[PDB]
Amino acid sequence: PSYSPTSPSYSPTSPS
Amino acid sequence: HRVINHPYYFPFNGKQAEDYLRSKERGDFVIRQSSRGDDHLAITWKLDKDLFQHVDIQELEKENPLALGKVLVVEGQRYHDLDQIIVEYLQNKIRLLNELTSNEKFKAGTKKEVVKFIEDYSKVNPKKSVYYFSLNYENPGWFYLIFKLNAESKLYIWNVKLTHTGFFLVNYNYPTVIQLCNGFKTLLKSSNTRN
Repeated sequence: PSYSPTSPSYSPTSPS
Repeated sequence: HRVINHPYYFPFNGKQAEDYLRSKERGDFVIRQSSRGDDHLAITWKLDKDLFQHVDIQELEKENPLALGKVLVVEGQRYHDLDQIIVEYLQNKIRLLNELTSNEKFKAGTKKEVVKFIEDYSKVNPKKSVYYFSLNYENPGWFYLIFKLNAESKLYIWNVKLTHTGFFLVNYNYPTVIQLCNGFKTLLKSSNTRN
């Protein structure tokens, strides 16, 4: 919290 | 350290600077001592009625940390004084907040409202996918990035850090919300070249 980065990718789940 | 004299300065504790801003506006900021050195200070800035983030500063260009640095470093960028880091960091952060909040990708204003808006937008479109940005309440200074394949689907979230330099996600910063959309596209393509 306030000091904890986390973020997976967009996850297009397609040929996008 | 706590030797600041600026009008935005407060000797308040992190909880006290918070509860002070929680009685202020949807955009607030106060300078206060850092929890990691005398050559360090912090700005506690408010995003919503009960939402706030701390941003540490380093008082660079001094032979001793007991002395006030001739410069102030924020997110790795130096400036001449606290009033420069505030006008630069706040005004640039706030304009990036206006372009993100005006973005069609941005959801509602508070947890309940955004969860109601994404679920309502998902259930009224139970065969279309959903992806929006909103404030993160468990991780202030970051915006949440909720995704659903449709009403019948699960829900997945990621985050984007806000900075006066732009929006930061996965590994890079984008100086505007439009470039953040380009960043997301070039990143999902780099992810599709793996999936």
